This record gives sequence, structure tokens and C-alpha cells, in this order.
Amino acid sequence: MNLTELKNTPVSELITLGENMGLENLARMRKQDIIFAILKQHAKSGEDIFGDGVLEILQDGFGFLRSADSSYLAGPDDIYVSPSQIRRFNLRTGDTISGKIRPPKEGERYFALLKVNEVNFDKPENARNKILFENLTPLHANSRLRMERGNGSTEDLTARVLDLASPIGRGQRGLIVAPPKAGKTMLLQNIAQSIAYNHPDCVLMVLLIDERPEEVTEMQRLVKGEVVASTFDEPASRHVQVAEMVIEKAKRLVEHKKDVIILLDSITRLARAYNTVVPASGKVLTGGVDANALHRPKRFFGAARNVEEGGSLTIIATALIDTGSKMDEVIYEEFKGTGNMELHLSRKIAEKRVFPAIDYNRSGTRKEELLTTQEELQKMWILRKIIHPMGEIDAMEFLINKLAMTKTNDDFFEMMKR
Amino acid sequence: MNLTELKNTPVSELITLGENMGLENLARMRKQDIIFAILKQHAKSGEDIFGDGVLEILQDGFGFLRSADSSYLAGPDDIYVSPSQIRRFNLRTGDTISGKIRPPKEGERYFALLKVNEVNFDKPENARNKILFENLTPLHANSRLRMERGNGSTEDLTARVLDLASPIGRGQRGLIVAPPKAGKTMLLQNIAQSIAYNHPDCVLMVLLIDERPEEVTEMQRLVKGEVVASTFDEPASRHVQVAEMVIEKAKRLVEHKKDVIILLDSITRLARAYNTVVPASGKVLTGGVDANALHRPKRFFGAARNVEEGGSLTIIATALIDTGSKMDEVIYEEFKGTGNMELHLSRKIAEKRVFPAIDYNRSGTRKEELLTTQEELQKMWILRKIIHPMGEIDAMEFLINKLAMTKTNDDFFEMMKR
Amino acid sequence: DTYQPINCDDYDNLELACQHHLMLTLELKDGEKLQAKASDLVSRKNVEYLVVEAAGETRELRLDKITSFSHPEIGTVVVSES
Ligand SMILES: Nc1ncnc2c1ncn2[C@@H]1O[C@H](COP(=O)(O)OP(=O)(O)O)[C@@H](O)[C@H]1O
Repeated sequence: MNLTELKNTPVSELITLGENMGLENLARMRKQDIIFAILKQHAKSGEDIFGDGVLEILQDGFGFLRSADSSYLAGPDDIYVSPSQIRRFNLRTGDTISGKIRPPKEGERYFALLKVNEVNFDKPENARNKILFENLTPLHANSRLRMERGNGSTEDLTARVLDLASPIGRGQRGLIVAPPKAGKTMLLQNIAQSIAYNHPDCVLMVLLIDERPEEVTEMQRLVKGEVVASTFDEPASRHVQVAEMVIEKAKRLVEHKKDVIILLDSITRLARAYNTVVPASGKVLTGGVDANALHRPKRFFGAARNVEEGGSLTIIATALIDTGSKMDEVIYEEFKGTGNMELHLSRKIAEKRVFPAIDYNRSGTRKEELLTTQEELQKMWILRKIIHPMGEIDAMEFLINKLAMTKTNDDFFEMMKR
Repeated sequence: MNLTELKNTPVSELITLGENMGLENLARMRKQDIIFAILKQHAKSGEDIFGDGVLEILQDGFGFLRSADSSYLAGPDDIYVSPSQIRRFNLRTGDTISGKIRPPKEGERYFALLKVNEVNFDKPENARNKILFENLTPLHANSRLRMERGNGSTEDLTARVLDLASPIGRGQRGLIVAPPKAGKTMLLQNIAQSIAYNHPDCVLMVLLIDERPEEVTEMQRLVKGEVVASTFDEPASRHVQVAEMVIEKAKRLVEHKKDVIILLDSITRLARAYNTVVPASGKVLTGGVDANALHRPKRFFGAARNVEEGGSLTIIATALIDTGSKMDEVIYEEFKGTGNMELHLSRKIAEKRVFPAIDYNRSGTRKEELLTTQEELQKMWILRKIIHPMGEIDAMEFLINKLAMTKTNDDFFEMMKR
Repeated sequence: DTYQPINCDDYDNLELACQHHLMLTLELKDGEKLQAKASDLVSRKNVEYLVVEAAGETRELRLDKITSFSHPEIGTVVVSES
């Protein structure tokens, strides 16, 4: 059967499927163990079994096809690819390989790839001729991602405020600066819903790092896309692995002229994870942050660009401030000028239970003339003039009331203009 | 074929060349690897191969000819230079070398320079005996850089305002103090194109340290000259490596009676890069900086001088203020007035969407009488008096409107009297 | 006419044979045998080719045309076109 359909069935259904196939004692083992046991039992019949995953080449030269359902966690059900296969089709980490697999032989441990059907949702012949990501020329964002759904619901207010504060375009390198208890999690969910509704073509990937287990399940139910997370139980090496898999998978899709959007939560937790993993170089900054530990996260954050040839990579990461940890403060100081889009959340606005808690004055974008039209830009300039003198708490209250009375932003503009 | 012509070829065209030469799997690999593979294939025929680059001397006496196309990044395409070649001539870091190269032999991974043809765009023997840069006699600035085009367009007035605020000549250090979001990048682009247009003879070099990838490509396509940049993805050691290559190359051109101009953006990030990479000697100062570490950035900035024998070295650095950090102020406090020419930008004036954001009161150049004729000095002196009373914000509005209908500076001075 | 790549397991055995430079007993569906040595596996115009020599011939033939190969070391593995 299909391997990816097994990983989507609930565990209760897997046991019933396994039990009527003759397997026993499947209830007390992990889901990955159950799937591996079922596949071996079905391999007895000699039927063809399919599978797919994302390639992760190890140091020794061989790789595995991890699955996004398990958040690219190493397990018994991973598919082994010999180094010759990586040579036969020039494959790099992050390639999405789908095809037939075979049961392990004597002395083997994992299922092995048998016949490659598609690479990156394309024929292997075409997928080998795609130019590498590093050879593509970065550009400023010029195609805008509009968050406004326009249905007039109260959940659309957060999206509409986002367009007024900081427009988001394809290939943007965003950064959301948020203190604790400022509604950061609900802000990302609105963005994910707006992206999945207005722009179904763009590939949406949500990356949660060092997150509570109950927050992961909530995100998976809501987000219409791919959600990969690593909870705080897992070691720091696990956090690095998931981030590497996501960014490499995103790069491979961009090389096929596709729009990829990555929502990261958070760049602070990711940077802390790298600080633990990398060996100490002897130069340690304030707060215990290694000097060269931040090189790896900046590679992740610096990959967001608008490719001239085609496609783009959009990264919208969140940075944590006012957490009481000096390690977070120094990490944030190294990402201040990196992004071309900045959105600030304020705890003071959140303390009054008025949402979203966006600090309008301190949030903006670079080269916003390209994203918006001439008339649209002037209206935002007119509005920003009104919001500039008033305080941050009054800025949102004034802006929320005006937006509530209307349905779309253009209606808000003409009402404000008159 | 010629390496420099091969290196400027688009990657898509490079692949087609490799296919016609029998190479395969050239896609999905870096541009440097493609160049290295093609050269080896062509050298297999046995034809002569021409290559050129900027010499870099390692600590072990190794010499490599880096390329300006890749911003002097170490790679497979680099040409290896034996220490015997360095001893034969007066070869040091930054000496441009053009000559014929050979494919590597067994035990060799880099192409080797075989017959050096041109050094510093002249005969190899002439460069074997030249006066060192430090031995050259320093002198103040005598010549003046004309930053006027006369077209009277909307972009020409920005050059005029900075020209009126503080004249800049050849051979004196210059500093630009700019806050975040103050049209700093647009200011550098306007200066860079004006210099190339007015002074095609001088060698223009633009250096960008810790810059966003999308900004580098925009700068390269706009600035007519040489643009060398290192993004924030690269480690700290890369930032200092690029800086050393640029200054050493600038010195050698000066030794050959050439007036070169270096535009730096920004010295604060370059100084921060040195602090990270320079090993700690046990002395810790306020703001997490080291006095011995700071000795190198000032040497880079302090190398600008006018040579009596011939040529000059002009450096116009950029300093960042009120960025919210702590060590940034310490860097600025070390360069309060170390530069002969100083220009200030203000966030307040740029806030009203009126450009340029030049603060006339704070700007000022030392020994300005050596630059322009005495008759024009009174014209600037009376201009300062008529502009001193009103504030810096209103000063810019007065300058722009009065210069709106004026073509050149000479017309403005005559119209100012009447 | 159109080339069809062989299964991954078959390719690995052939590369293993080429790496060890051991004798190869090439077999076809017609019933002809070529007990020769294969040097290396190469590709050309998106079609991989196997160069196998008996006495210096170094003939180059398509992989999909090879039907069976046997040796005392590796298993007698037949290829599958589907
Ligand atoms: N857009 C919003 N609309 C209404 N309430 C919100 C919104 N965003 C956040 N909140 C409220 O803020 C509280 C905490 O937000 P949370 O998602 O925990 O932020 P964080 O993840 O940064 O701690 C939630 O209980 C929620 O009710």
C-alpha cells in the first residue's frame, strides 16, 4: 500500500488494520514501529508498496527519506537510499523523492528505495537540470501578498491592520518582534489563514521550534499546509535538524520556480539551539552566546529572497524580547538590520486586551513603493501622518474603531479621506 | 578561454558551454565548480588559458589570485601562485596579476600561474621596483571632486546639497553619520554614479560590509565600477578578509600614480567584525570592545592620504548612530572627528518624506580653503549665515525650493545675492 | 525506442561489480553470453551506459538492454522492466 497514507491514519485504525493481517501486540508500540511492522507483513504478499519523503544525506554519504508527518524525525519506517542512487540522480538534501520501495534484505534494517518516480514533483530527467539556489540573483520584493480576506469578520481586522502597518511581498525577509503574553501565536495563525485563503498557489510551511506539545496540535488543526515542529522535550540537536530540513526543502522548491513561505517561531529559540550544538570557538559574547554560533541561523534567515529567474522564498520569523534572559537580548541585537520587514508587538497594548497589539509607529517595511501602487502608497502616507503623533495605546484603539466601521481598506481610505 | 570573460558569463550560459564540451551534471553545483570543471576540460585540449586576479598572500607564503566577480571569495577557481613567483617580482597582497595559467598536476587542486604577463596594468619589470605606499610622502587635499552634472534633474539636487554642505576633494578621509531609515543607501548610490560620471579616470571601489543580499545586487547593477560586498550570512572572518583585500588593492593602485576612491558602508559593522575575530588579550573595555581590536579599523580608515608623488586614496566611510545597540556608540565615539570631512544625516528631516536628510549645521569640512577658489568661499560663508538661524528641518526646505528652479550652483549664488 | 531506467537495487549491484572490477557474465533475452569485465558506469544524454570489455573491446551498451548477470560473489539477479 501507500506509505504516506499509513502515516495519516489514526493509531486506532492502524491496529485494527494490523490485527486482521495477523499481527499481534501492536497496541503497546510506537506508531513508527507499527507502520514498519505492517509494511513487512504486506511485503510478504509481494505487492508493490509506494512511499515518499524528503532526502537527508548523512555524513557517511547515504541518506534517508524522512516524512513530514513525524516532523522529519528519524524512525524505523524511514527509507534508505544508497550512495549510488545519490550519484545516479544528483540529489541534495531536501529533495522530495517518491517511488516504489522494497522490504529490507538479510542484514539490513530499513526499507530501501526501489524505483524513483518523481523528484520534487517532477520527472528525474528534468529535476537534475535545475540551477542551484546559490546561483540565483536576489531581488527586492515586488509582488505583494495581500492578507486582507475582505469578508468583514472580526478575525480579518488583524489581517487588515497588517496591510496598513507593514505590507508583505513574495521574497520578503520579515521579523516580528514580540514580548511574552503579546498574542504572538494568534498573529501567526491569522497570517497562515490569510495566506492559505488568498494565495493557494504559494507553498506554506510553518516551523515551530522549542514549542509546547499542545501548541503543536492546535497549529496542525488550523494551518492549511505543512506544520513541522520540535517540542522542548527533544534535544537541541533535534531543533537544528528540523530547521535544516525545512530550509533545504524550501530551497529545492524555489529552484523549480515556486513561491515558498516559511513562518518561523522563533528565530530566538533556533539561535539558542545552535549555540548549544556548535563547538565553542573560545570567543563568547555577552550572555553566553558564542561568536560563531549565530553564523548558522543567519544562513537560515538570509535565504529569503525574490529570485529574478522565478519563484521566491518568504521567511517571517519571530524574535523574543523582554524575556528576562540576557541570551535573548544579544541574539535580537544581531538580527536588527537583517530583515527588510519589521513588525512590533507591544505588551502595553496587550495588557488592555485590545488586539492585535501591533506597535504601528515602530513597524514598517523597506522599499514599500514596489509592493503598493502609487495611489495606495499615498493613502498609507496620509494615514501614517495621523497615527504618528498619538501614543501607541491610542493608535490601535483609533485604528481598530475606524476599520471596524468599514469592510475593506479602500472603503476605510475614502471614509478617512472625507 | 579567458577566465575573466568566462567568469562573467551567466550560469545558464556556462552550463551550455559545458555540455558542448562533453561535461555532464554541471547543474546543481556552485558557479565556481562549474568554472573549474570547464577550465580543466579545456586545458585537456592543451590550448593556452588566460587568467587574472588580485593576489592574496597567506601566512605560509601561499599566493592566490582571487576574483572581484565573487568578491574575493576563496574557491576552486582561484589561481595558485608559488612563493618563487612572489620572490621574482615585488609581489604583495593586492597586486593585480594577468598571465597564462596551467591545469593542476597530481597532488595539486588549484590552477597555477605560469607566465605572468601584466602586473598592475603595466610591465612586470617596472612593478618590481616601486616606492611603497607608506614611504610615500603624505600631503593635504589639493584637488576637488566635482559632484555636479548640470542636468538639473530631481536627483542632481541631492549632489548639490552635499556639495554645498561640505566640499570633498581627493586624498582626505570622509565620514557620513546616518541614523536608521534616513536615505543612507540612496545617498551612496547618488554619490557613486556622480563620481563615475564626473571622474571616469579615478578608480571607484564600493565596499559593503554585513549587507542584505538584495541590496548587493541592486548596488552592483547601478554603480559603474567595482562593487565588493559580504552579506550577513558570511562569518566575521569573511568580513575582515574582504576589507583587507580592498585596502591593499587600493594601496597598490596608488603606488602606480592612480587616484582611487573607496566608499565604505559601514565602518561600524566593519569595526564590529574586527572585534569578533580579533583574539581577546585579556583587556575588556566598556561596551564589549577591545582597544587593540579597534587599532585595525582606524588603520583602515587612516590609510587615506594624498600622495605628493602622484595619485591619492580617498575613503568616505559611513557611521551608524542611535541603532539601539551599545557597542555602536563606542565605535562612533572613536571616530568623532578623526576624518577630515564629516557629514551628518538626521532622522527628523527624513521623517517628513523630504530628501536629502542632510543636516547643514552639523556638517563641515576642515581646511576647506584648499579645495575651492577663494571667491566661492564667501558664497558658502554667506550661505551659512542666511541658513544658520532657521532650524535644520526648515533649512532643507529652504535649500530645496530655492534650488528647485536653479540649474547649477553658480546660478544659485548669483540669484542668492539678488 | 524510449529508454526506461532500471530499478535501484539492480543499479547498485552493477556499480558494486564495476567498483570491484570483477568478471561479469552479461546475458540477454536472445540467449547470448558475454563473460567480460565492466570498468565503470557512465551516463550520456540522460541515458546511462555500461562499458564492459573482454579483450580490450570496451564496448558500450545500454543498461535496459541487459537482461541477466551472474557471478559467484553476487547473487544471480535478473532485471525487471516494470
Ligand atoms: N488577535 C487576537 N484577538 C483576540 N485575542 C487575542 C488575539 N491575539 C492574542 N489574543 C489573546 O492573548 C492571549 C495570549 O496570547 P498568546 O497566543 O498566548 O501569545 P504568546 O503565544 O505570544 O504568549 C490569548 O488568551 C488570547 O485570548
